[PDB]
Amino acid sequence: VGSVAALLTVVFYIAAVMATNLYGATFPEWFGDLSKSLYTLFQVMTLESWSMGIVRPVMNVHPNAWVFFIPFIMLTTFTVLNLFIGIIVD
Amino acid sequence: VGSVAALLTVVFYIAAVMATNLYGATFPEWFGDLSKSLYTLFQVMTLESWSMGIVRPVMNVHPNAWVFFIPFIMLTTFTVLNLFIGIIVDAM
Amino acid sequence: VGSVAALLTVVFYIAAVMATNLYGATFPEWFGDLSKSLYTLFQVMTLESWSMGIVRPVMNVHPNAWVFFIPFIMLTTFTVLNLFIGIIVD
Amino acid sequence: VGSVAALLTVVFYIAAVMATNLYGATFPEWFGDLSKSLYTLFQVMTLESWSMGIVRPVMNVHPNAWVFFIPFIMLTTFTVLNLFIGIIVDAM
Ligand code: NA
Ligand code: NA
Repeated sequence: VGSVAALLTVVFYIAAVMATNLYGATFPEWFGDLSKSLYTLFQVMTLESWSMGIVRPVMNVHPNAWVFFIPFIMLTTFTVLNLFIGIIVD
Repeated sequence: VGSVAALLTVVFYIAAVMATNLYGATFPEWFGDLSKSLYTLFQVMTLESWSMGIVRPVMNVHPNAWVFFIPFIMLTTFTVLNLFIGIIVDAM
Repeated sequence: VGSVAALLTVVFYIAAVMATNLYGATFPEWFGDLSKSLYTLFQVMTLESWSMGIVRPVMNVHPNAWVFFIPFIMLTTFTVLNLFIGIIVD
Repeated sequence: VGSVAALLTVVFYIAAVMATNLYGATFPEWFGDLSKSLYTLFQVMTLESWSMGIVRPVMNVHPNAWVFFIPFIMLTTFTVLNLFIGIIVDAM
């Protein structure tokens, strides 16, 4: 549980630095700075408007952006599910 | 299960009083009164339009509002998941 | 599993008859007929746009409509979760 | 776990070929090619905007499209849930 929760903040800082870098100058509202990018990656993590709201407009500028966003989900939405199950078991 | 379900209504009254207070006069549609604030915090709890719909417009007036909304989710969306698992366990 | 799956179709016919009746003439796009009402109650069941999309516009005409929609969710989104767990166990 | 993960990519190729075929010429933005159709079926799989965003506009042209989209969900959103549970079990 402890080793998993730490890995999640590490993955969330590496993606939040990257999302600010790649889609910063192009999408300043959602990917302006690290904090802006953290808040928006979390929105994508809870699945809220992930595709139609953020993931789709970004592809219209950066067509390959799905390589960033789809794997992040297949990871973060698995991790959190595994982490929460770990809490109940322990 | 009983001790958890009661804690959920307590957390939902403390946040519903707070959400009406902080974002009331500024966002009367979603945070006008306790009932309005209860219904909207629940929308945030089920994750439905949470960010793009409510959480984002509120930050454009109250930039720190994320300190209220992100923790509420990391709590209420964990509690309900743990509560529902508790029901199934206390049956088998 | 069998006794639960049958209860779900029964609850989905009683609500689909009711939703067509209450919010029919007022909201014909989403609650016109039984089938229209079934499809829309399912959208509410998967939580997709449930509040901002359907539940909110309906309250602006029928203020108490939340008494119909919130309990339906606390039931159908629990039932399906319990049913799917039952399949994996059996 | 291995036999389930392979079945998921097989179901996702059979639907992605079909979605491109049926709703291609009519909905080129979301169902233009196999890749476009894969990405959009996945959006439907995670439930994100599934109904109000994609499933509803498509029915206004193809009224029976719900026969394609509702079963896909009752399958893919069950499979992934069962697959993820299989991973946790094959670890403890
Ligand atoms: Na969701
Ligand atoms: Na959503």
